[PDB]
Amino acid sequence: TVEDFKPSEVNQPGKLYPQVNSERKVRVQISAPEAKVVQLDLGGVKYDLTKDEKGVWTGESAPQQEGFHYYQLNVDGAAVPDPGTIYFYGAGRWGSGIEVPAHDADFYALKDVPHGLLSEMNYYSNLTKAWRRCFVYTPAGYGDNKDKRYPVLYLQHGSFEDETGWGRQGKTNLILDNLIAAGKAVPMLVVMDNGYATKPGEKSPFAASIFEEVLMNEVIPMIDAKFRTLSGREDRAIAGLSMGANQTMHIAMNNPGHFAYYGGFSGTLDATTFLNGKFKDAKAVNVQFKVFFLGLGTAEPHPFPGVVKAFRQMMDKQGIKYVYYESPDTAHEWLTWRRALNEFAPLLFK
Amino acid sequence: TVEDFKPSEVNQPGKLYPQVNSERKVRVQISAPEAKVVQLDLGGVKYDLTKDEKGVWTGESAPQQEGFHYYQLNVDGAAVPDPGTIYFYGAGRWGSGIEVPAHDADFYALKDVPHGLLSEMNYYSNLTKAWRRCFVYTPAGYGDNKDKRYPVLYLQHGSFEDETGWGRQGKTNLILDNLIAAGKAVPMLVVMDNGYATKPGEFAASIFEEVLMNEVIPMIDAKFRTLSGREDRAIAGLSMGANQTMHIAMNNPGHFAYYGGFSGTSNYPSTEPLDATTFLNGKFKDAKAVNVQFKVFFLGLGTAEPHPFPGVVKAFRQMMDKQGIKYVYYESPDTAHEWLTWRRALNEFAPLLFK
Ligand SMILES: [Cl-]
Repeated sequence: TVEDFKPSEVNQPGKLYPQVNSERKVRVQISAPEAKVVQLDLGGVKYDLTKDEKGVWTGESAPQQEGFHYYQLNVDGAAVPDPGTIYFYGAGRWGSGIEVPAHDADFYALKDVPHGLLSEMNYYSNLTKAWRRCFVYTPAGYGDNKDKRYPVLYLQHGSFEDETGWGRQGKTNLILDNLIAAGKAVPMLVVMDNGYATKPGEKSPFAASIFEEVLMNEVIPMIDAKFRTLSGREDRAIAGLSMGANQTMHIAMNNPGHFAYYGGFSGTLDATTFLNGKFKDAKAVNVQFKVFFLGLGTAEPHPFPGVVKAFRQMMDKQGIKYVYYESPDTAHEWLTWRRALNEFAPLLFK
Repeated sequence: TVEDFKPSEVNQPGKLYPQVNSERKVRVQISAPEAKVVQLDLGGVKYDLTKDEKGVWTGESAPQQEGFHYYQLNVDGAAVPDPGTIYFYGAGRWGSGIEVPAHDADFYALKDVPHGLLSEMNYYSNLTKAWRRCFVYTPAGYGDNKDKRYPVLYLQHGSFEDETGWGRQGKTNLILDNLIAAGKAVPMLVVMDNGYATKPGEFAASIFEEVLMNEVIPMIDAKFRTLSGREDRAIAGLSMGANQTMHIAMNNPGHFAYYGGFSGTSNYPSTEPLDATTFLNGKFKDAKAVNVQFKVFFLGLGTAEPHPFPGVVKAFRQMMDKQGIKYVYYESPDTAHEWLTWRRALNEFAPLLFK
């Protein structure tokens, strides 16, 4: 392995490991002097670490794709976070992640530009009878012209993630900070809620979702009431990744009077029956949407490329306009969706 | 042991352990089929868990004091977070914490009241030549009242913590939400920064005072609708932060009219008598001037804090009493040098500000 390893940007303050080298290999290190086996569990592959005389374990992965990857350590059967990194919510857990620098990483860099606030908002939902929480990005100049109003993008995570995903893993505030400062995107709010919403009684993962109801009756009215927003349909966009792409498509198509932009990133056909035949009327769709956007990673596994393919095929045959973007050499992971957002946001509200 | 155990409120979604019973015992569980020894390190005590036939380890602590406690697991030598909990920054790491329900926990509860925003703010410091981050609480009515302006509390964490502490394990936004809604505290901003600040390229000397006075406060007063007079600005901290903010307050009497010291004063770690003439550059020499400077001077302490914190505060208080300098004193019953003590101190301190 090439020895130009450096601490990742995900490291806890003062922690030297994990590290990444120019081969995009990840090196982890942990002290466990009584352990029999210690492993790095990354990219669906287990790597055995090697123990030195002092009982310190060190090892490296094979080369990783650029960007962000969840991982964990295995210590004699214990699946645990790496004490070396900050933690992220995904795969149904708070756990470790590693950042492997990308060639285009500058578009989500922390730059010397005006930075918008990222705000936590707690609210009670009468529909779910539970406490909820969303995060809201306001652009840097939001506090300048106090008569000015802004459009809003509602941006949703995937399965087994939560409302913190887009803001942390997804670097949404930095992407928009940069796009806005560069004059590529209109100043906008971004609202990130939790796509899990069920009726009071139900805890089952196959229970019916009422996220559409929550977004339309509790979230959006609250945002438009509490922030200086433009609340017309041409001022409101919706998008999501994976499960969230499907959710937000459903919401957009069911509420044509309230969204004029849709973005489906790596979502998971007879236009007469599909989605209650909402794609039947090709003219109605093209009229609703100023922007209908589809995103995919070139390295995504089955079934995501197939899903997007069949969808485009239906679109093409129906004469429904859409924009399509492919993230090179990324899979069903966060860099794909960082890039999708970076390509999608500049199309909005123009 | 009373089998009263229920999932803690710090558990990750869908995780059954850790759990707490009515004895305030903490039960943890983790699967480690090949492990030889798994331990719970909590309250300064290591408890050996027991392994069952499915490779799963379970064990429980002694009764804990009420409130929030940092902890970790040990797995065959590896000091690791508990996969069962969300994580907190403290003790120099992101790691586990347990919440043992307090009898008065209602005051930091998530209640059906108007809720203010907690905002992340990133900024570059030319004094430290580094990127920094603070968190800002704005009151629930901040947006509704576009012409209204608000006073500001600057609130600092302890050693080996950071700008997220007061907001997360400190529950600052909920405490203020509740106090403000209850009409007990004036609607205010709370600004939570990182007490660590050093010169570029530098146990190094702190320049946090310079960063706070010359970069943060001007930034906040420039970006938010604040009242920016000394009588509209308060400062306070816990442990190390109590020390730092005392230094800052006494050096900058023309910018602060309120100080709060939670489990810490600047004579730390000494428990010996103070000389007002020389202590802290004689800033407490003129008792009359100090009494005029401060509308509120607040000291907090847990009744179960370890040596030397009680002795440190006692010596400071005796200095104060002798000088005839007034102060408010609050004791948190049955808590030590930990976050519930400081939650309670904020709850008592905040209602005294800007009145
Ligand atoms: Cl962080």
